[PDB]
Amino acid sequence: KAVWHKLLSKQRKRAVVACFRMAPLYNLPRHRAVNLFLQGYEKSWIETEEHYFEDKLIEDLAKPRVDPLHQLILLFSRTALTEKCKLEEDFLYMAYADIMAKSCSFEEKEMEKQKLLYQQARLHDRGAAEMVLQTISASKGETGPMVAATLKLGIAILNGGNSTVQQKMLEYLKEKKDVGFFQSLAGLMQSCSVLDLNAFERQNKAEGLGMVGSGEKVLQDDEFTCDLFRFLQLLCEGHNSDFQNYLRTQTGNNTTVNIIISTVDYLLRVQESISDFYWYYSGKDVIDEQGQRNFSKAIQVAKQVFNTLTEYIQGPCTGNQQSLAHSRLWDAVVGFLHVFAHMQMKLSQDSSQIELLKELMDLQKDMVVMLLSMLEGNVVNGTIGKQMVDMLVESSNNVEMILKFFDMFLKLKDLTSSDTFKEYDPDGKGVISKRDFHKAMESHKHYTQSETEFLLSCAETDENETLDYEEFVKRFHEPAKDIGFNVAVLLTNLSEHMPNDTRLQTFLELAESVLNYFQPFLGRIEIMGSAKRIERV
Amino acid sequence: QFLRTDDEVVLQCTATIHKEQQKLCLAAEGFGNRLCFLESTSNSKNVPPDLSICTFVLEQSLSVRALQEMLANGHRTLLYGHAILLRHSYSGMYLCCLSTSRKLAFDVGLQEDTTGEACWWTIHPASKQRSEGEKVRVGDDLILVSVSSERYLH
Amino acid sequence: LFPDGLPGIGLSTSLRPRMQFSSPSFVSINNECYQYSPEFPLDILKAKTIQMLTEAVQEGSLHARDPVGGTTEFLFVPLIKLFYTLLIMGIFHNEDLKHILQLIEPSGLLQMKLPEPVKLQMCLLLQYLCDCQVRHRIEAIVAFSDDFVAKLQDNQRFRYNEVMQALNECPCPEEIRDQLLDFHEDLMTHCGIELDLTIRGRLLSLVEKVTYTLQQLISETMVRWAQESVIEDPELVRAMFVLLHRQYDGIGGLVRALPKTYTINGVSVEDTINLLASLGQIRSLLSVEEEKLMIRGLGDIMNNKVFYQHPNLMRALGMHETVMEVMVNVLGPKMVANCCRFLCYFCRISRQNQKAMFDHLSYLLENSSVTPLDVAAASVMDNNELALALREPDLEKVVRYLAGCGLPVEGERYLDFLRFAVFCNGESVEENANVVVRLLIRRPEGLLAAMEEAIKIGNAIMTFYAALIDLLGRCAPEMHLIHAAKGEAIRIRSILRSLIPLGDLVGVISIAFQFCPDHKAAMVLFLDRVYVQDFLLHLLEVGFLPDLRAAASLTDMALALNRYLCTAVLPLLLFAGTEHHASLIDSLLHTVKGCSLTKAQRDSIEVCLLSRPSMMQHLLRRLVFDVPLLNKMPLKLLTNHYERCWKYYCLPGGASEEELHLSRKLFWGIFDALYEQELFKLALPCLSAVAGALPPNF
Amino acid sequence: QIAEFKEAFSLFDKDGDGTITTKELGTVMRSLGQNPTEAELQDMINEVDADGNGTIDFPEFLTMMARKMEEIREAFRVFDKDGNGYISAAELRHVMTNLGEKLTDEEVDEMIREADIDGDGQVNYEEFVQMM
Ligand SMILES: [Ca+2]
Ligand SMILES: [Ca+2]
Ligand SMILES: [Ca+2]
Ligand SMILES: [Ca+2]
Repeated sequence: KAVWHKLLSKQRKRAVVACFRMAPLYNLPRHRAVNLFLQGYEKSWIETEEHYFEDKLIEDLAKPRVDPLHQLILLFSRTALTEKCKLEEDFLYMAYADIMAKSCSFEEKEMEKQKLLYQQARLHDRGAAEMVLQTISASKGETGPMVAATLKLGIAILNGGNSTVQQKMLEYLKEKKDVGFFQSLAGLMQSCSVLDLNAFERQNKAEGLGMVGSGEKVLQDDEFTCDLFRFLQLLCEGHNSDFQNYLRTQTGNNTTVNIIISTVDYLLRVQESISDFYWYYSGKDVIDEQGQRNFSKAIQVAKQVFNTLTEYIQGPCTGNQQSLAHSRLWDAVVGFLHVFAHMQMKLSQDSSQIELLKELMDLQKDMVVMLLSMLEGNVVNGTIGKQMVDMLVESSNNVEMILKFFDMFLKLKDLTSSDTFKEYDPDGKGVISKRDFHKAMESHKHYTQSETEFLLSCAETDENETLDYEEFVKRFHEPAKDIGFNVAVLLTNLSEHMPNDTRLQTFLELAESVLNYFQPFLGRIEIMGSAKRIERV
Repeated sequence: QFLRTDDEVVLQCTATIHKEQQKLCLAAEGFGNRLCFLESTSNSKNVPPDLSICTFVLEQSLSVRALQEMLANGHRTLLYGHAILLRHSYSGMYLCCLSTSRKLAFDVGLQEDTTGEACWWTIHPASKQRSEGEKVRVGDDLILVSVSSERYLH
Repeated sequence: LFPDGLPGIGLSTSLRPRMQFSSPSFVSINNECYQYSPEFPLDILKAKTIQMLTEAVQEGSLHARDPVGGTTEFLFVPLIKLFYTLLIMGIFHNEDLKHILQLIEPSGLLQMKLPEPVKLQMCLLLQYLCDCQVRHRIEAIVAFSDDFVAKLQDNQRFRYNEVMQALNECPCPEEIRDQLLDFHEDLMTHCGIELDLTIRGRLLSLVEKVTYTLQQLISETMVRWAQESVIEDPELVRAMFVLLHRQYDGIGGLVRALPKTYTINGVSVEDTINLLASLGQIRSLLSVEEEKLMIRGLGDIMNNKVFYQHPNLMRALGMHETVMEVMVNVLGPKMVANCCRFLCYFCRISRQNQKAMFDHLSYLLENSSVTPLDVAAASVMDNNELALALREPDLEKVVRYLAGCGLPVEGERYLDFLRFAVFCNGESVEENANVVVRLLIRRPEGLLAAMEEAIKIGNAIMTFYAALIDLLGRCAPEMHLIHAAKGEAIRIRSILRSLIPLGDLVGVISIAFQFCPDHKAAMVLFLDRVYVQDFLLHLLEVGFLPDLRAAASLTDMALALNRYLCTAVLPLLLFAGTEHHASLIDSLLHTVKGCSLTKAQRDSIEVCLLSRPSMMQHLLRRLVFDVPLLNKMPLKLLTNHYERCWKYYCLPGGASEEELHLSRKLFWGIFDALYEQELFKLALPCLSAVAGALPPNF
Repeated sequence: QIAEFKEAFSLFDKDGDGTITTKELGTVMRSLGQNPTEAELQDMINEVDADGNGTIDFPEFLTMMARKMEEIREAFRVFDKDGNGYISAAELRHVMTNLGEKLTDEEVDEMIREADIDGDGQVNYEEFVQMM
């Protein structure tokens, strides 16, 4: 009756809105249809590979008089040394630079190593990298595509951590000192990035209402910044100690802009952005792919900038860590831990977040490797070591969180094959039980059941509630354990090295289980690492 | 050196009125006063001002994250870019905006409860030299805005 | 593209506009030749050029100590460019070129060593050669395109029914939704399917057909001189690497070339040309009373009907930007607003046209006149995405302009722009509504007392604050419990009233009687969207008294009538309830525009439900003072709707029900006086119902 | 043909003027299940809007509706399942889930029965006109 009137009204409604656009389909216009077909063929088909030719063309260019490739390099250099009070487009740079940058299990690895070195010669023997350096000094703060081309070329030169290029570039700085160069470095560092989530809400609300070329939000080409920092890193990998001290000190010019503290508070700003991204995402517990992807991007940024940080201090040239003793790094690390603890819980839930969890734990790993590299110049009671103590002090609660967090899958790795955990419900197939598994783990004199409930977050959640006694378990088994080994190395080095720190005694016993877990796996020696000390390692 | 929670401090202005740098400090009474007022500290040599109605306890000082949590229901350092919970030390009450006018500004005085935006005052250093994201030190300049009325501590 | 190649193209179906030179007229055509040039007998000289060069090469074949101006560079450079210019203007039909190319081919000229600047000339020639070749490569794909979508549209959309008519096609869950998308999106996966119907093999051949003599040697020519002859004049050296890169990426040239092309039918081709001729005419006058010639051409572009039909082309021209920098080149004087007037017209013709103009307010906001700010507001006029797309710090510069307003007139246009900036759809965007108050924390502008002080003591500061009262109520939090069940918009809701009292009756009732046709409504939304029936009477007859009867008194008040037909429809939700009916029925007597009166007619029967229910049946006899006069046709549509009102208020009815039956007998008498008659055929039942359940220029 | 489109028009001529504003379109589509944008909803209109009054007039609506397909017979064909002379009770309650509307057991059992004047326990081919 009335429901029949409802069905016919919705029927004629669906028929009318079907008549609005179903059969309208490229329908009338020959010219417009042809045109749009052209646009699609443009957007699809052109877009292919021919691109094996360029290195060959380089080899053609590397031919005899002056080599014509060298003529071209000379052109771009003289282009750079023109004083145009700003920098411009020059697309042929934007062709040829990345043409060259295109042009870059043991024995074959050495062979291709040498072939790469031959390529790097084949450019930079013609004085290639100096104009890269010139152009980078040349713009000041401007972040044009020109700059991206230069950075791509500079990394493509310095890919293997080639020492030769580092020598050349230092000597270039020596004779023709450019305060404007590091000035330009600071300015290019300066604005350069941050994810700004109000714009994310703008576009996400827009995805509420606009159904649309997005993705421009993510730190306004984060990627370029990653390239810059990787360029800084591959500037000083190989412990170019002179270059590390120069980047601190920059002495030959008038002035000095220590770029170290510059990148310190840069990544501090990055930390701020991601921590407020948590204070946003503290409550909503489900993230779709957009925020996840922006996370992953920023994650790679953090990883890169930590690698730069290590490579400043990795050769333990003291002035880096002396400056960084008075850096504002420490609290940003503290907030990082504050991120990590709360993040790891809600990441450790479902099928989705596990990849991003790997991201966080891996950045977590080499993050602590950074302060391991910081650590290595200690004496008896580390002043710097005490700074590590004090910054550990304020980061207590989250440290309890993460140690419990490691203890979860650690004791998983313990019980995971005992027959009072394996032959408990079945013989064994992987499919075991929920509650017999649950009371197995619980009956091991082991868990407050909160840990089981977190383990019963999902653990299979597929029709049967028997888990996979290996797969979920191997997802937990290794993939959070290296980091615990690292921090174990860390805190043992602190406590062993600097003794008599009462709170540190509390901290160390406070998850002593993982330490004694890792006692089968650490290794220590003692040597004289060229400071003529017994420097244990 | 710096400032964390639960430490004791006053505010003060030095209002240069009639070209006299009048070191007037804040003063709210309570127990029959629902308003703040001023208190001169310049003539300390002959008129010692009272301190008790001028001391104020830093109970808490978080950002927008924690704030939203409290509204949606021992040494934390105090940061440019925080709004804090501030108690009057003596009365125990909680300083806040008051929703009357006596011009079109809003009145200033104590209250009990920590609910609502009124007991929150965001910190901004009034210099480019200082900035948001670091601790407040001994004797810094600062600008406090309400969170209910979002007007200035004027 | 190919006989189973040589750049002697015969067809050349491009456009490349026409060259009809003025005769050297030495009569009164002085500023009427005025278009081209003096002209001359061309093709004598084209004989000479071949006569010259082929001799001159053979004269330079010995490379004697002879040469004419002393050097070869004295010889050749004024020749080749002169030829190359003459090459440009579309002469030398291919058999001319066939000899000419075989000078250049022999396959000699390139086989000679040559000095420095000649190959700086010569490289441009072969550069020019690739372009028409690329055009020839471009024009070739046009022919592939035409039949193929004609093969394709005749394939799928016909069969698209034949899947859906096999399915039904009133159901459309997924299979119709598979081919229900955007037109480009319909073309998107249609083409991209072949990237992973056998007819895609034609495409598959075509890409491989358009993959690929000269491309070999052009590279080989450079690396002669690149090797041997270590070169000065780097711009020459610059120019060579273009071509090499143009050689080894011939493909990327096609990429950029692709969004230049266009296809049309044969009729439209004239309105291209004259427009195209007058197009580059504007591009010509870029290099400079220095505006007057432009202004006539601007409207001709407007006067094209082939101006809306291919709108992305004009966007693909980017010809707006050619206006834009010219206006920037002005801004370093009277004819300025024409281009403005073109521009705000221009972007408005489509959403995507508004899109490309969005980037340029960033400049244009800095450029107040007294208009360009109209154009600045033009590309943000409506579009909801664009409301999200914009940024905040620009708006500070807008209110910096408002910050200096400490007197004035001139702030009044930013607000109108900002009123576009925050509402744009009938829909107040809260992000923009968030940010607008924050500056006003640090920027003020008994000010509201001064409004009636302006009623005596130039009309502007009335209107100037009247924009301010529009935008604030425009930046309401929301329209619902959306505003209520929320967070901290409530905090601005206090700020919405910590700043403003009621107060406004300085304008509310006062300007409702005497500016008056608009600015009363400038108040109305603010009290509506920010601030049950106590305020009815507190504001009753406020304008509604003097409005309702003055219909024959046209004429700004008769202009003002629909300007407040919005107003009484807004509150559509105890003595003076008849006084509202006094204000109601007289306008109903005035309505015994009209569609806006039909909007106000919607305010009639909705009052009948809220209608002390005794005052409704009594005042309906005033309708019965006209209901026998029904059969005023608008009055005949009104009381017939009001006949159901006593059919509504009958439950409280069960003094005037006696003659109402006589009026029902007069309703039978109007039925004794006679579709449109069905307006009473339902109303007689309400006339039966008013008798039934109630019994349960004057 | 003629009135069956005007009934389809006046179903969507909500304001009742012969013209369809773009707000009228998404008003139905947000009661039909969708939630389209006005910058899309205008684009449903403007290609149909060849007369260019801003709205959609019925003679442009009429010829637009003419090339798709009575509406009644397929509407009964959504109702009728196999062709056994009647629509069974579980058959009719399976019709409603294709337009997405849900139901309980009680509501339509009386709606069959308030249409079941003859009393055969089903809805035959006859009762599509007794209820309509
Ligand atoms: Ca309409
Ligand atoms: Ca129409
Ligand atoms: Ca049956
Ligand atoms: Ca039946």
